Amino acid sequence: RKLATIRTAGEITPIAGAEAIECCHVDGWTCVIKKGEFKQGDRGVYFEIDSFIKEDNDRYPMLSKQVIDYEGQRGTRLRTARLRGQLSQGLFLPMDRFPELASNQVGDDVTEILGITKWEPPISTNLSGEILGEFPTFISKTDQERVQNLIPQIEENKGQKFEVTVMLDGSSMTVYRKDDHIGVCGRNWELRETATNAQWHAARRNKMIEGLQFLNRNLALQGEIIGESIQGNLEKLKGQDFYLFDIYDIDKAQYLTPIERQSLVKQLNDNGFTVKHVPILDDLELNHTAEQILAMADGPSLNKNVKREGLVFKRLDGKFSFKAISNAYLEKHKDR
Ligand SMILES: Nc1ncnc2c1ncn2[C@@H]1O[C@H](COP(=O)(O)O)[C@@H](O)[C@H]1O
Ligand SMILES: [Mn+2]
Repeated sequence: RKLATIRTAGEITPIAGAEAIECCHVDGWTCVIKKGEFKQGDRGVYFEIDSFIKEDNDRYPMLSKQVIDYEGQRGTRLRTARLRGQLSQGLFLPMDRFPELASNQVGDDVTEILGITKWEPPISTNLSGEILGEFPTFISKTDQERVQNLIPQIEENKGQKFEVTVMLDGSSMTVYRKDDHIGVCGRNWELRETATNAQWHAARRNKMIEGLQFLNRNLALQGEIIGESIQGNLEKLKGQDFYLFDIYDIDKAQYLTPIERQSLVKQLNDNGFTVKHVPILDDLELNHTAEQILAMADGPSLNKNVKREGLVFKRLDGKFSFKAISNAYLEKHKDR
């Protein structure tokens, strides 16, 4: 959701050597615009990277040349770009190119009204199993808002403390117990156990079904399956494996705090259910701009010889979380 939102032109700074364009700051994003398209304070529809914008030469002539066939529809995937050393992310169009939003307000999500959908990398061949049912409605999914979209929330949380973990580039995976049922899920579906299903294999490998059966509580262990043939196997692992990053308390419909999650992992491991965790870095006391957070995102991954996709920050009360994706990672890996 909110691929296209009405946002406010922030600081507008010139681009040396290029006089037809200039650099516009939209929340935490930097977005290249045609010169004089906006002034600071102007409103416009901002389209985030990963938006897919169906072909339309009169509304989106600036995307005419990057049109591709994507799930049977012709349009443009909005990706990170660096053109003359200037980072550029997203599309920012003045409001008067959208006469049907004339009465909308700043901050409105105009995604459906504009027909924007989301581009996604092809999901891994062996992570597409047999579906057993919907993703359980009593378990939260694992979406993380971007630090770029959280400027006022980054300031209100000044002084709060955050668990910092490495963001692993795999697939979201959930293993849960609710009363007399234990299932294994992908990002969007609960799956059937088969000999080839990867999620089920990684859950049997670390005995985490037996772990939830030992703990006797309604919990969802949420983590990332990574490894061979999963999103290009950044970490160069052999085989595939699950790395926990969250535990959802189903009965209380809230996530466990980081210390609760580490205590629960401790008791699992200690009882012979060794479930690995995404790498944990130093707790961070928040006193930063989004630019500063974004600058932290680059670094070593689980495999400390590769550059990580980014970092995830989870407040110590478990009630506020976000991710910061490394823009170097986005400029190196075009399928992200
Ligand atoms: N350390 C982490 N904490 C939270 N989520 C993570 C972590 N590492 C990887 N992820 C994945 O990153 C996703 C965040 O959104 P996305 O940018 O759509 O991949 C989550 O849904 C998880 O699948
Ligand atoms: Mn991901």
